[PDB]
Amino acid sequence: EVKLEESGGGLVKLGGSLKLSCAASGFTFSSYYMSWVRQTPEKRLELVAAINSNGGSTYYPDTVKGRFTISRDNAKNTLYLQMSSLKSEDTALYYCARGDYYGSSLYYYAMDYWGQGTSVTVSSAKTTPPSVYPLAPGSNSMVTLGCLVKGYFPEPVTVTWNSGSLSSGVHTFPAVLQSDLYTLSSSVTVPSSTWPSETVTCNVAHPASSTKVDKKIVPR
Amino acid sequence: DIVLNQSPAIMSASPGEKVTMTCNSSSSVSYMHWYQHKPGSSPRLLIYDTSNLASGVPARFSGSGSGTSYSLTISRMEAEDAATYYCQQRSSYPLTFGAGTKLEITRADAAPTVSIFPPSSEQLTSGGASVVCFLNNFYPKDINVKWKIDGSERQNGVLNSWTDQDSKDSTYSMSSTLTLTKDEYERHNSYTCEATHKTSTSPIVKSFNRNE
Ligand SMILES: N[C@@H](Cc1cc(I)c(Oc2cc(I)c(O)c(I)c2)c(I)c1)C(=O)O
Repeated sequence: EVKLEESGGGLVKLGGSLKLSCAASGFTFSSYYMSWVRQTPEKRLELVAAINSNGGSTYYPDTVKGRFTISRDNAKNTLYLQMSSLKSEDTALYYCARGDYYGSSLYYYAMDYWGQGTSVTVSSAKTTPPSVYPLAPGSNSMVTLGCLVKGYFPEPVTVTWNSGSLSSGVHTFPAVLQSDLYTLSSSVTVPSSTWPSETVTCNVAHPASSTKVDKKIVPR
Repeated sequence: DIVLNQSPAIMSASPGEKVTMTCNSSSSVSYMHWYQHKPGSSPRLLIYDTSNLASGVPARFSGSGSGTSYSLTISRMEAEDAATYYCQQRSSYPLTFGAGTKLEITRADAAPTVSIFPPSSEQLTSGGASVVCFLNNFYPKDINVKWKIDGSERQNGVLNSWTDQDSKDSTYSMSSTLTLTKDEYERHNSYTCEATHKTSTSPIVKSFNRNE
């Protein structure tokens, strides 16, 4: 069972630095080429760094050369990426990925296993907690309610309904960035027999500001 | 960085249907890999060196190509084949990826359920006013929303967002938020969300009156 598990992502200002780690298990780490690949917000995939079996050779595209340093400790079965002089366009999800077996006799330059990724945001925008607003109708056997999670930074937030008890009938929409702040909404549809006769509450969390809000949806 | 151009950017197929997508290169490359990527998981090596299936990959997948044009084919689509597919060239450094072909599932056309919401008292208290419209569980993905205040369309200050295709019923949903000043909000009465879609001859209209 191959496992790659990244850590270290976070929010950093323009020109800042971050150090990413990837813990490898399930295989002979020291026998494989390893790489870092990133998924951009527009879902492009970009190689950012590769390293051979020992720490001897490394490769960087010109876009990060001189800014990023990839290393590895084969004792600790650990891959590292030191990211410096960071730029807005380094914002991405960073995957740790395994390349060729050292003695393959035929290198493919393919990534046969990828970690789940660690998330990096490079921006100078100010971290801001969300305002959480209840969405109730003005005035069907079902009723749709909502929460508007507005004016926060950075991503992500999480939204649940009735502490996770309402799972079906929920749509949490991807946040939209405008002028250095994100807005996100979430809808929940429930039987009209359950609201307003019973309580419907959206539970919003924004780790990056340590904010957690429980907003009941009050009729009228 | 060799540029790879995947087509189509997005496509949909019914289960059972044959699917082909292409990766065309601005330069010659000697081999091409393909990767499968689904929301909720990380990319999966699908084909390596143009036409070899990676471990675990079903024989409905095949790859071909040479020179400047390469393709991926599913002989008979399964629902679990919904994903974004990326090609990667391995003939020049840096290794580069195409932008992805998002493969969606075709289902029956479904009209949206439309709901409109006034600003909260919480938000008005702070000096702003957002009106929200949800357009839920529709198919196909293309849809248009129009905001009208007192009968006149507003196009600026509108943020829209679509969900990914639903894993259970294969529909889409979309949310639209029109943000105003409280002062402009309190100066108008009629607020309307208007939706046009393949499934309506005229727009679906939801509205509220600030005086009610
Ligand atoms: N002159 C050197 C240049 C080079 C070194 C590395 I280190 C590298 O990074 C990888 C990434 C993967 I993924 C692999 O499977 C392998 I093998 C190497 C790449 I791209 C190019 C050469 O031509 O080898």
